[PDB]
Amino acid sequence: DRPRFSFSIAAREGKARTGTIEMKRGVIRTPAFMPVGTAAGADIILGNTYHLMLRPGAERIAKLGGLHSFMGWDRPILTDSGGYQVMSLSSLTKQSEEGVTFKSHLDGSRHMLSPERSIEIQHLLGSDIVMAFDECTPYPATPSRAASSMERSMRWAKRSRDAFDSRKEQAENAALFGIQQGSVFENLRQQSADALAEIGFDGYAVGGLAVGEGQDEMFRVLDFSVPMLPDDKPHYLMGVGKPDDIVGAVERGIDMFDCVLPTRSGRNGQAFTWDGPINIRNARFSEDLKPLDSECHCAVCQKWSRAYIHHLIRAGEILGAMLMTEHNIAFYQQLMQKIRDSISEGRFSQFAQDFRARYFARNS
Amino acid sequence: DRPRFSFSIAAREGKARTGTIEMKRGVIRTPAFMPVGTAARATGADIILGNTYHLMLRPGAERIAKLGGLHSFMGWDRPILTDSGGYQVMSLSSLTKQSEEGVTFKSHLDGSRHMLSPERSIEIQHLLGSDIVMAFDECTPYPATPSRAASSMERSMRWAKRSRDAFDSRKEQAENAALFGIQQGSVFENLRQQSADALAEIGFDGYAVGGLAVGEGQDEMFRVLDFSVPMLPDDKPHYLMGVGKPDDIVGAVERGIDMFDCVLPTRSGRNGQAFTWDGPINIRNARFSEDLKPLDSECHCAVCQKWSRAYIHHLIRAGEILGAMLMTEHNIAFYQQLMQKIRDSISEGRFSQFAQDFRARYFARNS
Ligand SMILES: CNc1nc2c(CC[C@H]3O[C@H](OC)[C@H](OC)[C@@H](OC)[C@@H]3OC)c3nc(N)[nH]c(=O)c3cc2[nH]1
Ligand SMILES: CNc1nc2c(CC[C@H]3O[C@H](OC)[C@H](OC)[C@@H](OC)[C@@H]3OC)c3nc(N)[nH]c(=O)c3cc2[nH]1
Ligand SMILES: [Zn+2]
Ligand SMILES: [Zn+2]
Repeated sequence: DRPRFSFSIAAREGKARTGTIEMKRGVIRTPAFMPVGTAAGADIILGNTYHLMLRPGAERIAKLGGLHSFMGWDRPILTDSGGYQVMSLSSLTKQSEEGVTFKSHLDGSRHMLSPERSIEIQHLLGSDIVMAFDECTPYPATPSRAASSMERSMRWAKRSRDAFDSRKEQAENAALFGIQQGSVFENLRQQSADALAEIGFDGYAVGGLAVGEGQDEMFRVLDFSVPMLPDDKPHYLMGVGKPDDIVGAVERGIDMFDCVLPTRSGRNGQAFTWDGPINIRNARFSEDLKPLDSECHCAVCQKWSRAYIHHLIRAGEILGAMLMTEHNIAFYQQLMQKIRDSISEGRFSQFAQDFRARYFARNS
Repeated sequence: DRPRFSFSIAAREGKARTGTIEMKRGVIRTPAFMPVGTAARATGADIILGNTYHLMLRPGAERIAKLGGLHSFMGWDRPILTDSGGYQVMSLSSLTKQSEEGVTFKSHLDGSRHMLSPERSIEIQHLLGSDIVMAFDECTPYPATPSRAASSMERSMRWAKRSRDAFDSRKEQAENAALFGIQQGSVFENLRQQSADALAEIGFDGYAVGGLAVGEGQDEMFRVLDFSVPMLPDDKPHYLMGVGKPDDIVGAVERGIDMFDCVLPTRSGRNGQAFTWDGPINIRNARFSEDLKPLDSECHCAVCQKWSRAYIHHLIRAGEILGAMLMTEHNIAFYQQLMQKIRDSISEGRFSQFAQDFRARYFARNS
């Protein structure tokens, strides 16, 4: 009944788009924020493949029914390829054209990542959207280093395509995304996009960003990089990001987002609100009887005041960071919905202006 | 078959004791460290703990009861101890209305309101299916004037009697669980003696030393334990709430403590601190980026058989939450290994030597 992977765009404004990705396990409304999944509202959740590879192991995840039964989640699941850990854990890796081997453990165990093995692991995880095994080029990088890195990733992208297509069950029920690299350099971005389009992918991710370059540099790279990708295919900005990062990226053609800030902020005493992020540990909140956000519809905001959460956190009650995290996750979905609504109305440019004016005034 | 609650002392050295607490759900080897339980062997604990105040608010004591109590909630058939809320009475006092009846918390944005009292606290701990129940007390804030410490301790002692009666009013709880009284009095010796006498007049299966590990410092805490622990019944377990660092545990055992709890193993593991026999290490230090050794060369835990300092250092630097999970899993296991070496050394008559050796190696910091 449902298609394997059908991306439809229902409304546009400037470079921004809103629409749906239809898959066998459900519909993904775009622009989308995709939260990190955990072991047992968003349309799709994510699995940290490298993490699951080590704990409890991809084969064990497979034997217990894949990530859908592992996370109690019957809707789509996207998995990364490991290309980010290829960089972020590079000091523990031996890297070559064949792939990436990690340092042997104290028990003899050894893990390796390659275009073939990464697609095999993501298949074992039962993921619905598979990412090519790439390398997230570190920042900053010389044009020479960015070029060799991107070019290797593109050869890895072709191997990921073949490895995905070599498995009948995976090729007929999942989808494959290519990942554009090239650091901040326009000619290399164009090379990667062309190389990805020559191979063919269901969706196209903009990789190698949100690695310390700053929002101004990131927006500048998206300005020329997103229009290099196929316009009739989803655009996924990996690792992004702050709410204002999300809004500006949507302005530049991104349909899919992921990042760990909702949980990382909630564990560090930071809550996202329509008036900007607040540091709940600040003394101004010690007697603030308002919820974290006066408009938020999440469960936390219907029950918990800033004062209560501020004292929970000051008192060492871990429940306080859990409520902050639960609010931040829900706030992110509320942001994406308002984005989708405003594009559908033809008022996205006005929403982005109003969002920024209120988010940066910080009248919390 | 098994008794409700039987504490046996198998060996002693100075004020230190090792032995067993026997309960219907299993044996607790003492001195014991009791880790925080969550929702579902040399590193294994005999009893785990429930944050009653947390569970009261999420998901609720009644809901925990309907799903089979904390034993099925945490997938744990061995004993479970629950706190009473007396610490949150202090730590969240700015959100409370306190009176002789009990402690009422600030109403929520949904109309909901939570209150704690000696009667309701024992009722909640019963609903949680707890095996060891703590009296509803008040952990007196530090510092405190002698006047404030006195009114606080005396209120807690009246609450302790109400906790006893409320515990005894429920036949199933009274026949299958155990009740601990909590000594207060801040750092003041005369008040500690009043609290002990008052608790022993009432009668409890075990006696906790409350109101410590609240910022007084190890030197002050040891000074209070010097006179406070011998005020308690010698043939009953002694539980030091909130303690603590490994060197706090060793010194407390030297002064007669049989039971410990604290969140430092998880709090340290989430902040990049691992406990080792050479003292704590900050895994984030660059010295560990290529350190091929495990966190600790002697540790028998699962992490130390597989994971090097170098790998965990880079996991944490790379933002991989798995790094903090391994640090945490090692810290929890090291804690049980410390308690075992403590129990072994008392049984051998060598605890005083172990304590000297432990401190010499732990503080030299030759990691
Ligand atoms: C922060 N800036 C950021 N993160 C990039 C991730 C990783 C995304 C990944 O980020 C965490 O893993 C580490 C998340 O795990 C907690 C994953 O969610 C499960 C998430 O995978 C979708 C990239 N992944 C690949 N394969 N390639 C990239 O170029 C790339 C760029 C990123 N920038
Ligand atoms: C840090 N110094 C510390 N913690 C004291 C706790 C609470 C222990 C409690 O500490 C966390 O709750 C807050 C733990 O939850 C995460 C509880 O374990 C589940 C644990 O309950 C046994 C005390 N509790 C009572 N009832 N009375 C006390 O006098 C007392 C003294 C403490 N000192
Ligand atoms: Zn909220
Ligand atoms: Zn270990």
